[PDB]
Formats: sequence, C-alpha cells, structure tokens
Amino acid sequence: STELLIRKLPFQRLVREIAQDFKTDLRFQSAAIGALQEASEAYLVGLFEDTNLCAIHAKRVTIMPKDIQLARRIRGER
Amino acid sequence: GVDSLKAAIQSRQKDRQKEMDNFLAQMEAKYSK
Amino acid sequence: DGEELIGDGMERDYRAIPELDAYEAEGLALDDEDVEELTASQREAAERAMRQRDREAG
Amino acid sequence: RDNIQGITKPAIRRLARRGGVKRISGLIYEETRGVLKVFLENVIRDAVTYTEHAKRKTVTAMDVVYALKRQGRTLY
Repeated sequence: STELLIRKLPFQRLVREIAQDFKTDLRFQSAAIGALQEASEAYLVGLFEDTNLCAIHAKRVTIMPKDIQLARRIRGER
Repeated sequence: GVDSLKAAIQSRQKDRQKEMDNFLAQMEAKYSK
Repeated sequence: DGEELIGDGMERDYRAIPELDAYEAEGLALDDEDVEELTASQREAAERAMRQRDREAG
Repeated sequence: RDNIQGITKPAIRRLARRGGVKRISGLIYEETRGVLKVFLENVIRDAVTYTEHAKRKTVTAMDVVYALKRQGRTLY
C-alpha cells in the first residue's frame, strides 16, 4: 500500500475550508476534489524530487527548508 | 555545478507540465461536453 | 540533525484507515443538477477578470 | 478550522519518500504545509472564480481543469 499519499478525507476537508474564504455554501463534484488532490500530490512529489537534487548538490542527504526554497526559485515560483 | 542543477530541474518541470497537460486532457475526455 | 525516512517503524505510515480513505458525502454534489459546463464567454469573462486581478496585484 | 493539520507528518513523509527523499529536517513539515496551503489557495481561488462566472454554486471537475490550466501558465 505505498500508493497512499494524502488521505482523501482530510484533503477534501482542507479543500472545502480553503474554498470558504472565497465563496460561501459551495458544493464540489467528487471528481473536482480528486483532480485537486492529484494535482497537489504531483506538485509536492515533484517539489520533493527537485528539493532532493538541491540538497545533493549541497553534498547533503537531509533536505532542509532552504533546499525547498532554492528549488522553488529555480522552478520560477518565488 | 549550479548550472547542471538548474538544467535538470527545468527539464523535469517541462516533463511535469506535459504530464499535467495529458492528465487535464484525460479529465476533459471524461467530463467535458 | 534530520529524520530517517526509511527505517524501523516506517510501516506505521502506511496503515489503512477506511474512515479517512474515502471522500465523505458532506459538501459534495449529489444530484447532477446545476453543473453545466462553462460556456466560452463565461470562461473568457472569468479569465479577463483574473487577468486584471493578477495585474493589479502585481 | 485547522484542517491544515490533516496534512499530517506521515502524509508529508509519504510524499517525501515518493519523491526519493531519504532524510528530512524537522522544519520540513511546517514548510511543506505552507507550500501546499498557497498552492491550494491559488488553484481553488481560480476554480471558484470559474464557478461564479458559471452562475452556480457547485465547483465542477471542469472548473478545476480550467484552474489547473491557468495555474500551469501563472505559477512559474
């Protein structure tokens, strides 16, 4: 069962909490939450791959927040 | 060096964008009119 | 220092929890009503609004 | 409603392992929650904007598809 990344129920409740700050009384299609979860997990896994490469370039095995920040800057995020 | 690190991440990001394009096309094929 | 991701006890991260491993009905659309796809002009109007929103945010 | 805590430490470890990471600093957990928060805020804001312009109250799979298309052009 190494297919598991973020559990579905907490992810769904996270999405709905965030959405409330933009519009009240929304419902979601099940596939809308699923697509958001797929995109979020693909984003985070890829960021961890890139972060890992940054750490390795720094001759380290332990990734640190500065590795995440460097990866995001190389990726053009911020 | 840093140039190699930069090229590898940018190359991965290009592939990831194509994977996302493909995923969104599959979503359109299933859910779009 | 850090924390080893591959080591004794890693199986504790991979338990199955049926109560959390599926979306719950609350907050989901249950009737296929009022879910019509964006028309071309509604998508364009949203994207014009978001384009102006982003430009103002800088 | 503190649902950011649903991004658990095991979930973060599962994601890091899938990315090939072997060791993490303790500050990685909060950094990851913060990165996911802004990512989700950005995509959901666009998705709900499509929903509003469709004049309905249900976020559809296609609303999210268009928000993810837009994010691919603006996030980086």
